[PDB]
Amino acid sequence: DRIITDQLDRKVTIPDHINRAVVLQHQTLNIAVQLDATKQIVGVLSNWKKQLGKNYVRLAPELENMAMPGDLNSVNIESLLALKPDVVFVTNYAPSEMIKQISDVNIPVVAISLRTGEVGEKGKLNPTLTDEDKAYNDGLKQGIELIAEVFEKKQQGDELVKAAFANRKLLADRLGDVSADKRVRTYMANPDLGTYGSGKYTGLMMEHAGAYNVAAATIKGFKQVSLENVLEWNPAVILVQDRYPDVVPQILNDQGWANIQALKDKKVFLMPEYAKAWGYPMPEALALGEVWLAKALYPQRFQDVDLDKMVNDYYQKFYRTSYKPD
Ligand code: MOO
Repeated sequence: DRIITDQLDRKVTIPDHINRAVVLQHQTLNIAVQLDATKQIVGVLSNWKKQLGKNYVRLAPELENMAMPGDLNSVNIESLLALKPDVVFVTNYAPSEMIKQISDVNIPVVAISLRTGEVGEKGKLNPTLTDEDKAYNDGLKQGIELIAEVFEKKQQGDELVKAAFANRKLLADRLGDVSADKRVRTYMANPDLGTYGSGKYTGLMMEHAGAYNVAAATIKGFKQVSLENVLEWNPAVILVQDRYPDVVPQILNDQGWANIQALKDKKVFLMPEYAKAWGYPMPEALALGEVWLAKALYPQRFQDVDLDKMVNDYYQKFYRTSYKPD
C-alpha cells in the first residue's frame, strides 16, 4: 500500500494500484480525463453532465455509461459497494457524515480542494484566504500531483502542471501597466442570480487578464445575489460559463438588466469551454482561459498570440482530440 496526504491534510492508505476509483467531484474528474486515467474509474458524481456541461461527453464518451453512486455532498453506499471501488475522491467540503459513510465500509477517501491556504478553511465550501492567488496556484499544482500519483500518471501530471502555468508570464508582462482604476469591471452571471464573490478562482482569472470581479469585495464565495446588487455594481462586461449557455439569452431578453453598462454595450459573452471561470482553478482555465479573456479585453496587446493553435496543441495533448467551438 501507499500513504498519501490529501487536501484536507488527511493521511490516507491506498492500494499500490488503482483501477476502480469512484470520482465524486467534477474538478478531479476533468483532471483525471486530462491525465488519460478514465480506464481506472468506475463511477462518477451523478451530476457530472450539469457540472461539466452538456458537451463534456464529447471529450470523454466513456462517461456516458459510467455508474453514479453519489454526487458532491451525498453518497449511496449500497450502490457504491457493488462497484468494488478501491478509492473515492470527494470534494473538500464533502460533509463529514458522507466521508464517515465511506470510511465505515473501509474504502479509502481522498479529498481534493485544488487549494492550499489556511488549514482551518480547507473544509469550507467558501473559504476566507489571505493569499488566494498563492493558495490556488499551489493548490492546483499539489492537487494535480496528488491525483496523478493515485492513478500512477506522474509524468503526464507534471506535463499538465507545466502546461497550466506556461502563459502566466506572458500575461503578467503584457498587462503589468494596467492600473486599478482601468482594470475592466466584470461580472460572472450563473443561473438564478448566482455569482462568485471572494475566495474563488473566478476573480483570479479576471485579475490575471486585466479585469476585476465586481462582486468580490462584498460577496463571499458562491452566492445568490439580487438584481439590485448587479445594477449597483453596473459591470462593464458580463461573462457566462460555457456549461450554462441559457444564461446569455435570459440576460439579453430580461428588461430588468437592460440599463446595465454591459447590456447597453453588448458585452455579454459566453466563455469558451476551456475558459472555466469557476470557483476552482482548472489547468486549461489558466493556460487557455486567461489568454482568451486577456485577448478579448486587450486585443491590440495580443495579436501575435495564436490562441487557436495554443488551444489545439493543448486539446490534442490532454484531451486526445481537437477543440470544437460551440
Ligand atoms: O464548478 Mo465550481 O464549484 O464553480 O469550480
